[PDB]
Amino acid sequence: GLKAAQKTLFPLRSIDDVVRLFAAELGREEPDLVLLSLVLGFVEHFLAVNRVGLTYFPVADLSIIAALYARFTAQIRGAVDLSLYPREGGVSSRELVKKVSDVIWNSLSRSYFKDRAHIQSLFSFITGTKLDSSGVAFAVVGACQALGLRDVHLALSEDHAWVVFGPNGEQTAEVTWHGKGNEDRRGQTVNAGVAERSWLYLKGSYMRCDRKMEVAFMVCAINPSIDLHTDSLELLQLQQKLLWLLYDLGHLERYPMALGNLADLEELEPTPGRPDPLTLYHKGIASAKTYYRDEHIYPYMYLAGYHCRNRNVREALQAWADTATVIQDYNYCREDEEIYKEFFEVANDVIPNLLKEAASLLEAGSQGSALQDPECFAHLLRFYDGICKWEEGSPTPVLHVGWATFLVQSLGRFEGQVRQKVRIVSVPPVLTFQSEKMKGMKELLVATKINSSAIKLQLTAQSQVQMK
Ligand SMILES: Cc1c(CN2CCC(Nc3ncnc4sc(CC(F)(F)F)cc34)CC2)ccc2c1cc(C#N)n2C[C@H]1CNC(=O)CO1
Repeated sequence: GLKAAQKTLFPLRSIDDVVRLFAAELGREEPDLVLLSLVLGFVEHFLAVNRVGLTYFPVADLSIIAALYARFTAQIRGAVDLSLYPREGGVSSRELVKKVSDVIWNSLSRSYFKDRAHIQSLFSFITGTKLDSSGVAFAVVGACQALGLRDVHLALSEDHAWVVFGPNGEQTAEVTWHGKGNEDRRGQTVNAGVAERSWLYLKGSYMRCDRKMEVAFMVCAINPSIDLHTDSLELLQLQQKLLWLLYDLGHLERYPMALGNLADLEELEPTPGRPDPLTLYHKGIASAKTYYRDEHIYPYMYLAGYHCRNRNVREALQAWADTATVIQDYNYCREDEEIYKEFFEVANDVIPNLLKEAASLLEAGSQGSALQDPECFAHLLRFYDGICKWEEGSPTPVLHVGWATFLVQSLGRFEGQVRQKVRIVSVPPVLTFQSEKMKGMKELLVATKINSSAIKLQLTAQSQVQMK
């Protein structure tokens, strides 16, 4: 509007005042995405970007917020003439969606660092003419809502955002860029990406937001970071309280990564009476299994990271094995590089450092060590099996000799008598391999001294050894 009822809580003088505003908007027919994003971006700017003069909370006065809102709606309504795009049946056209995307995109500063923090909100769009990639998609949806286009909604994968719209909400349209050097397909569907079984489009099991989930997205998008080593306590608490509000209203039910975000916040500072982080990570995994065919990677990564921080080697390895069992049914495609990076870092840095400490503690007499548990060895094997199966039939390889050295080292952290106890069973502690690489590695996995050269040959499918 702003409508009179949206104005009565101002000025916002505290975190709890902001929560009351989110609660009022979430109780409305449609929560005002533009209003809420401006408020979050305002508060984040003066709690994380520029804290000069801060005495408690940056008071958000109505005159300030209303002027920003007016700037946004004047820009959108001046630039998008709806009479040029007749709406058949309350649904938007592809040309109208592309026009709004063009308006947002064409407003952005010509050159700036797209990976900077604090450029996610409409506050950054208005005051700095800067948005990150998914911020552009959110802004398109907010502009569409301001124009009355009730059918345009945010669509989210684990590393990209676009919009759905049109009859039955069945159309998709790219509205922003993805990655760096990748060239944008703004205005096109996501059907080629779904058909190629890339992780980026989740085989079609991506999130189709309603307006309440779009509120949850902007709340996840809060960035409490002040710099490398310092977070805003105020912004952490604000994001935590807003996630619990959404949780209680049922709006995180279909949002796995938001549940993992909330679990991370509870780990940092638990709220009395609320579920433990572990309960929340498992709800996030349950959400992915229930609504998204268990095709999401990050619910298991959230869990693994928690167990990693708590040096629970057994449970971290189980969660990473489960991450690999999801990825194995994808094809590794160009533009999936973010998930390749995460698996690379887990295999080649995080697991080695975890097992190195476990080895030292074993030498110091620890009991019940993961390194003496055959089920833990099986989890390590299943992790590599899913990565090898991922690679099968992909248009580009995954493994190379730079993975082989760490595999050999991690295998060797388990004594031969532990590795011997895993029974590897063929279809048609027990483990079945899906990948041909790990099936051929089976015989090598139980020798007292692991044949490092033969392991490397099998993992990289290297044909030959050195001539001389
Ligand atoms: C937990 C976590 C994170 C945190 N992320 C925060 C942002 C979350 N994203 C989103 N969240 C909510 N909504 C959306 S909507 C959307 C699409 C968009 F809209 F943006 F396009 C994205 C997105 C995804 C999770 C990173 C790496 C993690 C883990 C855990 C592990 C392990 N194990 N790892 C790998 C390790 C490897 N090595 C290391 O040293 C340390 O990390």
